[PDB]
Amino acid sequence: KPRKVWIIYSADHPLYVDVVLKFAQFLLTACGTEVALDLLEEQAISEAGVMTWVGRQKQEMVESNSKIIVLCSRGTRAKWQALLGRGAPVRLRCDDLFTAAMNMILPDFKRPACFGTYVVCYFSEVSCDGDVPDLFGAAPRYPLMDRFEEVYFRIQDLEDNYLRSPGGRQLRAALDRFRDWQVRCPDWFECENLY
Repeated sequence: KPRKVWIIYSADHPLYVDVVLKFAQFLLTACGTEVALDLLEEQAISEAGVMTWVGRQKQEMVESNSKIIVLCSRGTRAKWQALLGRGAPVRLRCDDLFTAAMNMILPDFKRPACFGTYVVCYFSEVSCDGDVPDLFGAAPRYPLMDRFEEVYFRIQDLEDNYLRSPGGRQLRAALDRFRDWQVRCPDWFECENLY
């Protein structure tokens, strides 16, 4: 049985969604890791609840000793602030499973035994440390891809080089493309936010 993983993220813009999908594919084609990703299960999410689906993903990871990757970004920051009632609610065009997933995993962060399940990341090219919700507090943060090595170790239970691995250049092209856009359109996030 290959390593399985659940990716949690905020769908901030079609370009960042593509970054996320390319990462998922990199994990599969470069690391032989199976990924639970909401993009890939729209039907299941449709029929079962969104809460039912999120609850089902977490359950499968924890009981199989598999990791939950938290991908942090501009949207995870804003959605967390909203959850805290210290920022307006967010209504993103691409949406909200990140908020649902945050509700689901929340209690785990008063449980030290549960921290090793979570792998807290953000892509340094398009996102920043300040994007990580303080819910994760003292959990290690991995700037990707600078520190993907460490994330790999955790996914594998152990103890720009990825560009030559299958799917690495595609992920990097996706990163570059979103980055250039944030430069071209600095208010990209605010444009994604409806009402």
